[PDB]
Amino acid sequence: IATSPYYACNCPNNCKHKKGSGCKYHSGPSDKSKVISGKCEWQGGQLNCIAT
Repeated sequence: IATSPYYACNCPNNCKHKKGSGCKYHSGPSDKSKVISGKCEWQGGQLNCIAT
């Protein structure tokens, strides 16, 4: 599963994804975590994946 929402959408770490681009990320301990769908959105300068 994709890493944190911040890094997945972040440009310096992932410029592939831009605002409006779909994205996913796991939010839980160990493998027990589950991939959460979402969309990349700017938080005033940084790209973060916002799970809908």
